[PDB]
Amino acid sequence: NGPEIMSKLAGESESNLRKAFEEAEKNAPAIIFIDELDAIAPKREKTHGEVERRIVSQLLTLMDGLKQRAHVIVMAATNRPNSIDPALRRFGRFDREVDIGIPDATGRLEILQIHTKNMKLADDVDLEQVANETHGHVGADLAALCSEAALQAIRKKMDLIDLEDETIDAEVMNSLAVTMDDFRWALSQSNPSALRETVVEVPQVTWEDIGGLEDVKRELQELVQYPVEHPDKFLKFGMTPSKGVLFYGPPGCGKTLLAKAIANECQANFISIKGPELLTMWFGESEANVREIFDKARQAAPCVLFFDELDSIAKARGGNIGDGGGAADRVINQILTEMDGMSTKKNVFIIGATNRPDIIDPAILRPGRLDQLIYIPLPDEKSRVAILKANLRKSPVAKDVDLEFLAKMTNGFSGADLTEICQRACKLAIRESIESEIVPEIRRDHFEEAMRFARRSVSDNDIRKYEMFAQTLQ
Amino acid sequence: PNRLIVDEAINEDNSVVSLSQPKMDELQLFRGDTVLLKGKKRREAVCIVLSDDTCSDEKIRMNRVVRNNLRVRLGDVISIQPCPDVKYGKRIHVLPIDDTVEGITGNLFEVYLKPYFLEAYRPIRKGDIFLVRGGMRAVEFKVVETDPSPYCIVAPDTVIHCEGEPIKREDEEESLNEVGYDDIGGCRKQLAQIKEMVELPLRHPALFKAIGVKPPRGILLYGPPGTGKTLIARAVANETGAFFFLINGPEIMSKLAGESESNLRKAFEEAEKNAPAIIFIDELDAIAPKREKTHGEVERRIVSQLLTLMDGLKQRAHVIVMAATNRPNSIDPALRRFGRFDREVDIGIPDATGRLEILQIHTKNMKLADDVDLEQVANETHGHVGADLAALCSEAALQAIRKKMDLIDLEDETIDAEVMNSLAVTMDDFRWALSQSNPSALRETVVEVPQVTWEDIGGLEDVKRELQELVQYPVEHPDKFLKFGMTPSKGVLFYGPPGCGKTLLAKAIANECQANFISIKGPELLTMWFGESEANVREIFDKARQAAPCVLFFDELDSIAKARGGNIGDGGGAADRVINQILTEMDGMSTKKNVFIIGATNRPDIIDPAILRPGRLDQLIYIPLPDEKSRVAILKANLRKSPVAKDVDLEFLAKMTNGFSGADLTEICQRACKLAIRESIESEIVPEIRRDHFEEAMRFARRSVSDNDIRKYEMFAQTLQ
Amino acid sequence: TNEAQMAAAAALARLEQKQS
Ligand SMILES: Nc1ncnc2c1ncn2[C@@H]1O[C@H](COP(=O)(O)OP(=O)(O)O)[C@@H](O)[C@H]1O
Ligand SMILES: Nc1ncnc2c1ncn2[C@@H]1O[C@H](COP(=O)(O)OP(=O)(O)O)[C@@H](O)[C@H]1O
Ligand SMILES: Nc1ncnc2c1ncn2[C@@H]1O[C@H](COP(=O)(O)OP(=O)(O)O)[C@@H](O)[C@H]1O
Repeated sequence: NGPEIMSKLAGESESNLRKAFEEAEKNAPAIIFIDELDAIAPKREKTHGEVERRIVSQLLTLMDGLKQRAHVIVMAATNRPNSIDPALRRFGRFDREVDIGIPDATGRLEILQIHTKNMKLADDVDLEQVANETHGHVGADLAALCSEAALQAIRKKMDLIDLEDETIDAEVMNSLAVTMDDFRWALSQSNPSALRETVVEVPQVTWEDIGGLEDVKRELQELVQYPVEHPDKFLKFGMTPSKGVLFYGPPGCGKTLLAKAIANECQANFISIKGPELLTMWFGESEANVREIFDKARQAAPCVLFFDELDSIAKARGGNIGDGGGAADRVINQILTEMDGMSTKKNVFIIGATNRPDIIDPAILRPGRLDQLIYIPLPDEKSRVAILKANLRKSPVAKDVDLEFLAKMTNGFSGADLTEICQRACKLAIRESIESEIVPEIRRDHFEEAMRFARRSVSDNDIRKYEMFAQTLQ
Repeated sequence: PNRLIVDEAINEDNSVVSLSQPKMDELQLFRGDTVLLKGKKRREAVCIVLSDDTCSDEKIRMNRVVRNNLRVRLGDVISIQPCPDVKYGKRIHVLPIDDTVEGITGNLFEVYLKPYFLEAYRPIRKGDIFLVRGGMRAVEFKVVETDPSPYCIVAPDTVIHCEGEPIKREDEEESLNEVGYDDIGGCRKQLAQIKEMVELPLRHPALFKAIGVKPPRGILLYGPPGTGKTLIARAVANETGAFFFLINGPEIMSKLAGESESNLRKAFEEAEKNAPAIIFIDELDAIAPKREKTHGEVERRIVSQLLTLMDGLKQRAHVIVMAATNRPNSIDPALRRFGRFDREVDIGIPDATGRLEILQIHTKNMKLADDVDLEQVANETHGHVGADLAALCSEAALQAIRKKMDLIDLEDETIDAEVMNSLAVTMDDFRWALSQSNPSALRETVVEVPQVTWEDIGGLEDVKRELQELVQYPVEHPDKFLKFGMTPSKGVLFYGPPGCGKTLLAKAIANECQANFISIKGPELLTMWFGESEANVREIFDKARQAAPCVLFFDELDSIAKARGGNIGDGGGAADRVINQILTEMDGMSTKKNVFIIGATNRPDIIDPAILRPGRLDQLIYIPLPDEKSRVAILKANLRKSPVAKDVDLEFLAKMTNGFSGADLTEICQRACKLAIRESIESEIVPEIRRDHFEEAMRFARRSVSDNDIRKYEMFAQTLQ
Repeated sequence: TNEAQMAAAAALARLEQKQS
């Protein structure tokens, strides 16, 4: 490990590193694991000392010596593949690499089940509920969560019976069960170590969650699935697959769900980039992070890379007024650069979303980039009913609720606004049920009341702009 | 049988322990009966049992005086039995311990022991050690001879002797003036979390060896200087008995290459030899600063040396390393990875209750006059930490000493006990100290559970209920939210005229929920904008995550727009560095952490609309100027603290103050009270506030919200439907 | 017994006068 080598004085770190490789050969076949590699061999530009640069050279020669040290494989761990001396990545040495990342909801459940194999669980314990709530956790944190839940159970019972001795009677441990309140307690006290890391996983959004837009669903299938389901037909007819699509139209109509749903059907890793992240890179002059985002998309392939709020910077710059310049900036330029260098056969599909196409750098829409543009209008009569049914799919709803009547009233509402109505009607049912204990379902009266407080978020002034632009593109 | 777990007591008395009633019934003892406690090494103590609503069934609550005599520590278990045959004593002999009789002479019996035993009716046992406080000194005594045995109650008519040299403390007992948990005032919740992490690995190591669980091996405490970070680390070692090793960054860093590593490594090796042990490294950011922030070989290597020493704790049995820093982000991030320092506790700044607790702790030995009010001081000492509150106690004592004692005593090291006990500290002495002291942590944000309740808010009946639905229901009735697929809101924004109770609303819901309240004000968002230091937003939200359940209140959300020109500004948009980081943290915050965000503004027309999208502050509540019935309610509420004459017409006042905000109605009530007080003072050179005082107050009070502003606020609220 | 109840009355009075 880094600290063990770097903590040594000049001359000691080099000898100790060499000995480790000699022992691996003497005991071959052998595996050497170097943890915190970036602590011993950081990117060269980050170190100027003679001793730090010398120990890097010592590692490079020992790695090359593996051509003689038969049957010795050296593995190393770092936080970022680009934080280490690039020389290590030359043919041989550390040319092969594996992206471990973080577990998804399924992986988190598996980890919790593994670290509870020896644990006595009460009948109320449900590790799936924990895995779904433990957002941002990594295996180290899930193991801590299980341990903390066990420690709470230990304090409650083991001290209660005053079992103070050198050994524990197995019968006492046999009856020591950890309850769901002890896992939830551990969750409330714990704190995810990877909460702000990029989360890359196959989404759980399906097409049944998106009301309306039947033609857009089919279009995404042709854009994303067909190029890999029928590659011989694309070659046969000389087709050039599209690398991405831009969604435009009124906000709150499903632009994000559309990108997630196609990623789910294709079982592809979904990467979500939001406006605030694009703005952070622009404001901090750290557009180099865009290349890392695209590099992750390549590593995660097949994947769907979704750039939301492409207009966030154009708006921040003033949008309609701003300065006298153009739409180009540090971040969008790096995005275009990586797009142009993206290989068609890497199975990376890029989806964008904007709410103001008139301020998006038109360069991004040229052939080879986001050449496809899909308009997402306000849902129509049949779509709004489908949206209401989807939002109410997880709740009991009374038979007196007329979703078709309500959809007819909400003529100017977006899908996001129909959700607010559903949540308002639910909210009323929540209070009514709670009050009855101081009710079994959402009643028509709850929707009729909610309808009088909800309003359309997108006015007719914005819809006319969206429709005229959609008409301009034919 | 009759076994109880030893824990801390609320009742500080040297002869009182507390049990929960179910154990009093099984032990067949009643409130007020005398019991015997059997500890370790054939040691016993006699005490009276009372009861309360805080002791658990399996625990016995006792103070340090009883635990010291029993040679037991927190987390141990003792045996309890009743002894109803206890009678009064006849003759006892009690002598002080030399460890405390230093710098003092005179008749210590008349000063300490006689007030302590006279009409006190305390049960004692031969060999009992107890502490008597007074005269700004704490003196402990031992019972060396009694006629009855092995215990008796000392009645006012018994004979007590005290003749002979002070007794040297024995090696089997600890001094009662040593640092313990009872010396720590505020941040008691943090101490509880640390106890859960540390007490069991050290007190019962057999359970961790036998059970497949891993103990913590490193706890990082952070907060401003003077809050008790070093006090907690030492108090824990003293209570558990673990050997305490002290390390500090500046000393180790001052050493040359090879010397700093040897000194740091040695301390770890010594802890293993003396295990169980606790290693406390102060100024962690000084001994192990971020490697990417330094250039020297020594700084890079010493970080690597600490990192590998921390990993070595898997082999060093029963060694826990604690550390203190000012900020969790001022240390090399490797220290905070799984293992090493994988636990952290936010000590912060003591709250209003803790500040009083600290003042009470540091006055235990002080003789206070009847006019001294430490709660009033605790309310005025905003921004003060334990180091400053202790300074106030010492400075107030010095004012009493220079007025009286320095006119009595000589320039020597010894003072008669009677002179010390004759000295009392008055409110003028604490007031002087308060004006001289300057808070050492006034700039940092203070997080605490507020004392504001719903009864403090006049009007807005529907808004008070709304906050209960937004904040309480999602956790009080989670099965209903799941049943109907409800998604709780993450926050709400208040808008409207100033001075209508927006601050009380956010605090009142935090109060009833028993949740921490984090107050972020405009100047904080302005500083981050102008200093290009928006990273501080992440620390604010991170505190909310660690302080949960909590309510995170962002006031003056319009201050960000003002920083860039507000009403005019440049040609750009509403997005900027500060608001973008705020929005990012909001999106990354889950309702599963029981954190609710409340915003407020007096200029909603210039708030970045992004913050009002679903997932952010999607709920909008309008807080208008109070109406006719609410203004009366506000006036009545503010007058709950003082008698009100029958001639006071609160409805008439409310009818006149048509354009007044709640803040302006408060000034009227407070001014009328001050006018009544003025008349009361003059009458001695009155018992209630008279109509004349309210009518006079009306001549000076004015509305803070103009008619032009009222129309602007109403038109905006109407536009939102 | 009665001497213990008198000890309790004295200890309780001390605690209540100081804590209240
Ligand atoms: N067609 C639709 N079907 C179902 N729900 C929808 C639809 N359109 C919008 N919604 C609801 O509106 C919310 C916002 O949608 P989203 O696409 O995230 O907005 P945006 O992409 O503009 O940020 C979603 O959570 C979803 O519940
Ligand atoms: N939370 C606290 N509760 C009680 N006393 C405190 C607290 N914090 C500090 N003090 C007091 O203030 C002083 C702090 O001094 P010290 O122990 O050197 O701490 P520091 O690490 O801040 O220098 C001590 O007299 C201590 O008793
Ligand atoms: N509705 C109300 N009921 C009672 N007191 C109020 C009310 N509104 C304001 N006050 C008084 O006015 C003072 C200022 O309130 P605050 O909400 O802090 O105003 P600001 O808008 O300046 O933050 C408070 O200390 C409170 O005592």
